[PDB]
Amino acid sequence: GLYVGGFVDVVSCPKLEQELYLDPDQVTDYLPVTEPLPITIEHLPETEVGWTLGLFQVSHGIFCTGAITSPAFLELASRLADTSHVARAPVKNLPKEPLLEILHTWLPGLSLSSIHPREPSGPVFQHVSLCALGRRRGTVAVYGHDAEWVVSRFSSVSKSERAHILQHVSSCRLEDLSTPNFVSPLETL
Amino acid sequence: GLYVGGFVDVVSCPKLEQELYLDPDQVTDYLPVTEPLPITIEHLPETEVGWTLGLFQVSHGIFCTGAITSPAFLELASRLADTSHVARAPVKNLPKEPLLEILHTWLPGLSLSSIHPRELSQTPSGPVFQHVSLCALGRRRGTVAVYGHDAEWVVSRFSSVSKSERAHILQHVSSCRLEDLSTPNFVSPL
Ligand SMILES: O=C(O)c1ccc(NC(=O)c2cccc(CC3CCCCC3)n2)c(Cc2ccccc2)c1
Ligand SMILES: O=C(O)c1ccc(NC(=O)c2cccc(CC3CCCCC3)n2)c(Cc2ccccc2)c1
Ligand SMILES: O=C(O)c1ccc(NC(=O)c2cccc(CC3CCCCC3)n2)c(Cc2ccccc2)c1
Repeated sequence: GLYVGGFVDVVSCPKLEQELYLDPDQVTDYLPVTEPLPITIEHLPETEVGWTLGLFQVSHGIFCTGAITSPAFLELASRLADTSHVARAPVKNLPKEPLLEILHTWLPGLSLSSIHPREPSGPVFQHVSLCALGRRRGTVAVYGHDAEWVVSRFSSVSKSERAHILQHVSSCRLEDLSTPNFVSPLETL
Repeated sequence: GLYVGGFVDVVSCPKLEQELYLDPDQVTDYLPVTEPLPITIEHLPETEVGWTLGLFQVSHGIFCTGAITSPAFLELASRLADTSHVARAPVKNLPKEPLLEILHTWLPGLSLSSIHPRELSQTPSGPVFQHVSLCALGRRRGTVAVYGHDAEWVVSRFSSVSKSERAHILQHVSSCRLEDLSTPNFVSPL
């Protein structure tokens, strides 16, 4: 599996309107989230590729760490990263070993799905999506083979927030995570 | 009104464990096919977006011309060509006719589904071919599909197709009225 990490934008789905982007301080009463959330592609359930490990209140927002564990997703992503002229076209410029950069390129964002502000049961949070159709602010998704390397790609996480996050991630045995229910996005039509 | 044209790869059990790419000489004797076969995406039934209008043996391979007719698909692809940064990212900037370019880029492969060579050396019982798929992945032999509003323009993009073969192919293409064909089964996710 892979690790993913980054700040998230917090998004709710209205009836009528398309997308509502919350201020993260609107949901910080509900952090830390240590219960695993499904990680999906672009809010398509049926595309679970893994599981969050922790979301934490850090400096200006909400930092997520996750594991990407779906073998069908990983195999499909690797095939595309290696062989698809189209997946490869927008990257200047590719190592070989291109998977981590192809993921970062096409799934650059993390969206934390939350119930609307107006609410008071149900969980607050539903899933985290790797997002391509989202905003170019608020979130940058970094994919890597260990969590230390991932958390290293960020400048605004303090020494103690970093230690806190890694300690927590070190306690998660990946093989204890349940199978994600994944089908290709194209199979959902 | 979209035409698609290209050389195909021929595949049996596509995207399944028993998948095998066939040399085009192996199915030579079952061409031409002018009956329409469904055109789907990535061998997914329920993604029919049009109908083939001929599969021909030519000098340099098996040439397929098709019509993309699904109004849901065409309307969705056109909208996305005009509005989706994702759809546009891997295409040259500011193309005229973004639909054509987006298709030509994202669905470059034409894959002709075949029965297994097992059944081919002993006179097949039923249809040798099932469908043609527009493919994102797995083009080998197998040129980049051209999409256009005009069938002559489409075929004439391949200099590997001679003038005579072009006439032969187009003879059956304009021989088809695009609207006596059934509506393909594609439904828009949007
Ligand atoms: O079901 C299939 O056979 C199939 C084949 C190709 C593609 N993608 C493409 O042709 C394609 C081309 C360029 C860029 C991308 C998206 C990313 C590339 C690989 C890392 C994860 C997503 N997909 C997809 C969609 C898809 C698969 C995986 C993640 C998201 C979407 C599905
Ligand atoms: O709403 C959804 O759940 C969804 C999921 C996946 C994809 N595409 C893909 O994963 C994908 C991957 C490789 C190639 C394509 C073909 C698309 C054709 C039209 C412009 C965009 C490229 N789609 C699409 C776009 C789409 C799919 C099929 C026909 C039209 C539009 C929609
Ligand atoms: O509602 C819209 O305005 C809109 C804009 C763009 C796209 N996708 C595309 O333009 C598009 C083009 C090619 C391939 C894909 C699928 C991949 C999804 C995730 C990685 C990158 C591409 N989508 C979609 C379809 C969609 C696809 C996937 C998940 C949800 C919705 C809808």
